[PDB]
Amino acid sequence: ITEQTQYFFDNDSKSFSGVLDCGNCSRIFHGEKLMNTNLIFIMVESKGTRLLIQAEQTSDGPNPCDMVKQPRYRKGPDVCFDNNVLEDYTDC
Amino acid sequence: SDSSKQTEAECKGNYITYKDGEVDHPIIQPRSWENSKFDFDNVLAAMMALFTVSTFEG
Amino acid sequence: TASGVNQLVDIYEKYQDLYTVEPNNARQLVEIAARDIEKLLSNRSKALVRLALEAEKVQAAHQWREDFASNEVVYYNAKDQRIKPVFIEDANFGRQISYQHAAVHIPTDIYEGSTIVLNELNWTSALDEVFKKNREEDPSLLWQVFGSATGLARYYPASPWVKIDLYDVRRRPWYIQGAASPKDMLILVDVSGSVSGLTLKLIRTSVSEMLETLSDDDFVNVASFNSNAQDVSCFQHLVQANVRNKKVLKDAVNNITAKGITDYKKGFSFAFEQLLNYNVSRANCNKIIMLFTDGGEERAQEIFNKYNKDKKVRVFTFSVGQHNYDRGPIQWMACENKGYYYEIPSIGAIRINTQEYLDVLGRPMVLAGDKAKQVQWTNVYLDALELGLVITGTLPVFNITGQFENKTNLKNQLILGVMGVDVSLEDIKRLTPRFTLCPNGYYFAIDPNGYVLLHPNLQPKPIGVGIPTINQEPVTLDFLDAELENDIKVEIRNKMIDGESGEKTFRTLVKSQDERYIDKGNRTYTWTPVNGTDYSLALVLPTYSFYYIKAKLEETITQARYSETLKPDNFEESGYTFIAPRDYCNDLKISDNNTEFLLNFNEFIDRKNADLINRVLLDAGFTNELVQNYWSKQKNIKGVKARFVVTDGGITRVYPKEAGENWQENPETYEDSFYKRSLDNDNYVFTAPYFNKSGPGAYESGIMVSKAVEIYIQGKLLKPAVVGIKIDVNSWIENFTKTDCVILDDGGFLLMANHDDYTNQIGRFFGEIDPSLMRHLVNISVYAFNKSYDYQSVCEP
Ligand SMILES: *[C@@H]1O[C@H](CO)[C@@H](O)[C@H](O)[C@H]1NC(C)=O
Ligand SMILES: *[C@@H]1O[C@H](CO)[C@@H](O)[C@H](O)[C@H]1NC(C)=O
Ligand SMILES: *[C@@H]1O[C@H](CO)[C@@H](O)[C@H](O)[C@H]1NC(C)=O
Ligand SMILES: *[C@@H]1O[C@H](CO)[C@@H](O)[C@H](O)[C@H]1NC(C)=O
Ligand SMILES: *[C@@H]1O[C@H](CO)[C@@H](O)[C@H](O)[C@H]1NC(C)=O
Ligand SMILES: *[C@@H]1O[C@H](CO)[C@@H](O)[C@H](O)[C@H]1NC(C)=O
Ligand SMILES: *[C@@H]1O[C@H](CO)[C@@H](O)[C@H](O)[C@H]1NC(C)=O
Ligand SMILES: *[C@@H]1O[C@H](CO)[C@@H](O)[C@H](O)[C@H]1NC(C)=O
Ligand SMILES: *[C@@H]1O[C@H](CO)[C@@H](O)[C@H](O)[C@H]1NC(C)=O
Repeated sequence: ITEQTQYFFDNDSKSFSGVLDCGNCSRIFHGEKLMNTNLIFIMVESKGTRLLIQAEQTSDGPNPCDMVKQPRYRKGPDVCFDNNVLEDYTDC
Repeated sequence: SDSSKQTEAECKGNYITYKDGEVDHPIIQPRSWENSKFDFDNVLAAMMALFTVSTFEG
Repeated sequence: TASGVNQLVDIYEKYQDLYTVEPNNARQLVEIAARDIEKLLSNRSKALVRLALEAEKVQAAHQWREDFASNEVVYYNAKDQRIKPVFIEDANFGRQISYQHAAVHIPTDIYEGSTIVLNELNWTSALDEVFKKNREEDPSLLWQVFGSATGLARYYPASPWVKIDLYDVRRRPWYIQGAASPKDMLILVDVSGSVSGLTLKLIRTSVSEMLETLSDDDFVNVASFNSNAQDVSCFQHLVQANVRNKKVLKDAVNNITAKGITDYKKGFSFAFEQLLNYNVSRANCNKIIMLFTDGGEERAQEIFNKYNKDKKVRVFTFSVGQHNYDRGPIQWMACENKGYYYEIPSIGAIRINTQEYLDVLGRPMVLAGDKAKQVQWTNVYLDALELGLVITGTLPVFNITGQFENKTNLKNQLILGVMGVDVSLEDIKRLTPRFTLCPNGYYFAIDPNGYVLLHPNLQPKPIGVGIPTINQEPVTLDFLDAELENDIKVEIRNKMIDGESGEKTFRTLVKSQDERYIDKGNRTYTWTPVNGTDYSLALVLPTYSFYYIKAKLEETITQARYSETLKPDNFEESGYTFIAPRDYCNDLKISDNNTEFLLNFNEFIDRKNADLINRVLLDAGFTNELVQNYWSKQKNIKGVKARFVVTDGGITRVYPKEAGENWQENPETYEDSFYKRSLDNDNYVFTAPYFNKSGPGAYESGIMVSKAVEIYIQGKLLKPAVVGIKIDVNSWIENFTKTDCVILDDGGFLLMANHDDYTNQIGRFFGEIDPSLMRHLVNISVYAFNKSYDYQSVCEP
């Protein structure tokens, strides 16, 4: 079971800016989306931790111990021929 | 040879035996209605069979 | 300017003729597809019905010979008086076929010439006539199997069996489907001090095998009593015995230990308590409690009188292992209740015993005259004969010996066996033509359980469970796990399962074909139930795919110039050209090399589904017109490494004729990630090439761009084709440098970064470069993510 991940733009706003506080340091970034095109332009400051991996990596599926509490809707068959009086119980 | 067939008529053909008891790695093998090494079929066969017992071997 | 979207718009518009935009009503299409699939399933049901009638009637008069040394039965044993068959390399099934007799497959651990087996061979030998009757009255029927309840398997198209043969029809899912109705299992593993050693190994192996003999529509749980009835797993109730839950139960069973003192009374009380948890969505029918133990000395009479007074629940009991403990209590416990007592002396006897309780569970349905002869389609599962994905229809054949004599004192309460027919998903897929829809549209249908059937994201390979470990289950993909799941799609799934017919529209996110992008679009769902059986065929159409263009040609002269328009020798002046592997009549179907497919198509058109080929030829003509008019004019623009145009029908054209050698896009247009994505959006889409690919790219291929060619023929939005270009990396590096600057796209893929080292590693997912930048960026309402799951994937460990 691979756990794929994808990223996409959320807000229609174009301009973005702020500060980065990795550690005992500061950085400046300013974002801007190329209008009428699927692109974003950002200007990070020169180098001065934990790698994000968008590549699918092997992982266990959702914990089944938790999904069985609220199972997905299910409509089983409605015949299940059982419990007939004319049955022989002499076999053992 | 297979322990789940208590007669010659049902003891024929191949059967699946598992190496060293592991459920995986089956091995095909034939069925043989083989007699014991020493058996009491005859009086003569019994005498030799009992002789080894007197020797504390087998 | 390079691709010239508006230029193609004008080219399409000026030739208003050759267009007749019929509307995909989205309701009549689903209706007719449902009708056709229902008709196919009913055809298979009729074949099953007649086969079952013939088999029962033949069995009614057998006389039970007992000396077959004379008048030997003649049959073709698959694992090669035997027959010598002459095989025809039939391409329908992908393997050797005979069509002149039904093969047989006696499981390796069953004696070939036993008295009971030979009789089955003899009385089934008359079934080949009806097999041939069915295969002749209508072709395209894959298999007819008679899974007799002795291990035999008489499948009509005789092919050699596909290395130790462990196959056993009595355990296959399509057999258990008809052998007995659903169940409510509860395995009472006896992990007590008396079962330490080999007995515990046998118990664990037998429990795992049993869980392997449970369909995906019956529930199960695994308790254990050692003077205290705990639960080996995390569930504490019945958990549907799914593909996943089976794995959890198997692991929990494997990790158990013998300890303490046995206490049957407390364990059975716990068990009977668990089966009365009616508020957990139980499959409230065929309750069972299958105790495993070495040997008892206390029969829980008081418990069996407190609960189970009316004999509602069945109780099977296994005396696993070799020992000398008393077995009277266990036999009596099985006998009083409507159960049956077994024994598992050692490994090898597990496979033949754990599957026998289905014979007992089938007694009520056998005693039911004809209410039980209902065709019961299974869920998608890989065929045992390497055929693909096949759903098997099943219909039990009962034992009618002495009928109409009213003897009613015989073993007429056990089925002869389940005997099914196979339908291949590749066969259903041709009843739902995808080519009339846009690349985004598709069909899909779901079991009542929700498991998909004929879904585009269902790939023919086993569904994964858990992480692999250092050193046959059906392919069941829940509908929410085959796509991105939200609060809206769940309502659609719930409504389809109930059979309600209705139409819904909304805006949702679609996981692109490359599993590396997500986009927002409208998807007008539509669903309906196929009244013949329990299914819900759906249909997904974006708002822009309501109308489609279909070509009408009668001059036959323009057809010619279109026919030689896509010749291999015109590439030098018309750009390279691909053709999608579509079913243009019986024309050869290509697998890997598109060049020979193009040549075969050229030969076929030279010689002479007519609408589809007409559309392909029209698209070829229009693309040739565009390229020759313009792309032949402004050849080799400064920063345009190559130019490509993709349409529907399968026409993909690349101008330079040299970028084709570096064109990794699949020839089929409906499988091109950028094409579907480019349609999804309404603006130019940039595709970052993969990184660290064994093949070439990212410097000699260039980044890709695309833009759907929107059209208004008569006021209807249409996006038949996409025109794109592969910008050379160096030229636009020069541009960007002329002006730490990073150019990025949704999905965090570095198109460039000013630093030379970064642009050296162009195309790598930005995030392995400056992770903190995005870690903050995701926090400010940009670059969200959806951590979905892909259950069908391959790993190295
Ligand atoms: C199914 O249900 C009813 C038939 O009575 C009708 O509304 C619908 O068109 C039917 N469609 C199919 C495919 O059976
Ligand atoms: C169903 O069987 C009939 C009779 O052979 C045949 O004419 C019809 O085409 C079949 N339907 C399908 C969908 O194959
Ligand atoms: C059973 O065997 C006999 C003798 O070989 C044969 O005549 C008969 O046809 C067989 N039964 C059927 C149904 O063919
Ligand atoms: C096995 O079960 C015991 C029960 O206490 C637990 O301690 C142990 O961690 C389990 N081991 C594995 C590998 O699950
Ligand atoms: C379900 O049944 C169990 C056992 O009787 C009980 O403990 C529990 O409260 C019930 N829950 C609901 C929601 O009915
Ligand atoms: C069918 O039932 C009869 C009842 O006497 C039995 O003799 C026969 O063996 C059964 N069928 C098979 C294949 O055993
Ligand atoms: C590409 O992957 C291989 C995997 O073995 C690795 O050895 C190599 O260093 C990688 N190179 C780049 C540029 O990512
Ligand atoms: C990210 O967002 C979370 C939730 O709003 C917040 O707790 C956290 O401080 C933010 N910053 C980082 C670096 O996670
Ligand atoms: C995907 O992520 C967005 C933003 O975090 C969220 O609104 C949406 O519900 C998510 N959908 C799924 C299927 O994860």
